Amino acid sequence: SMRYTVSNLSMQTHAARFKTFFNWPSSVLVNPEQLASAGFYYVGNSDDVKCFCCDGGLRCWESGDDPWVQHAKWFPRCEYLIRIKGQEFIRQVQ
Amino acid sequence: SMRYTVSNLSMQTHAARFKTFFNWPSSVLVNPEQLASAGFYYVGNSDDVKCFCCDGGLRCWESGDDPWVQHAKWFPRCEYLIRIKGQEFIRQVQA
Ligand SMILES: [Zn+2]
Ligand SMILES: [Zn+2]
Repeated sequence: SMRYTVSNLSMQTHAARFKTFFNWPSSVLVNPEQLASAGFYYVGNSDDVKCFCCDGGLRCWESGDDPWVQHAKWFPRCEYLIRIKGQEFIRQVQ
Repeated sequence: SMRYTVSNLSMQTHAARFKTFFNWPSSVLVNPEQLASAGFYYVGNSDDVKCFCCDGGLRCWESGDDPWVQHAKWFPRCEYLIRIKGQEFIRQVQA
């Protein structure tokens, strides 16, 4: 067996993730560009997103929700979140 | 936002983990019995499994893979692994 850190290899790029928000509702008010930058792609319902790396799923996004802060709130061990924001950032949010 | 994906905390029992392997691919030649015993549950994607305790992810399972040995190979600090098999076993595998 091999260790893996990335659940969805097909969603590793920003463009691949951002494309999934083509049919995302304008009533949500969290920006799909920022969601995509934070590792998330749209998977169903009104606003379900998953992280391509940790495979964590978040929904019921509130206006003013910060995609990176939510990622660190719920999924602090995510290796993508660590690579971009660093463990200091995560420790701060936790 | 709210999490909706499954938590490692729901996978603490052998039975709950075993249950996840209902659709485990026939082509993957490692038995769900030994996987569940070793702390792993199936995440529904391909042959990806995760440990309920250390959250380690393993894929690409090969014929004859011993899940306990693989757990010790890749995640030697896992507290579940330590509790069941011991550090003597883990050290043995690591060298
Ligand atoms: Zn993540
Ligand atoms: Zn483990």
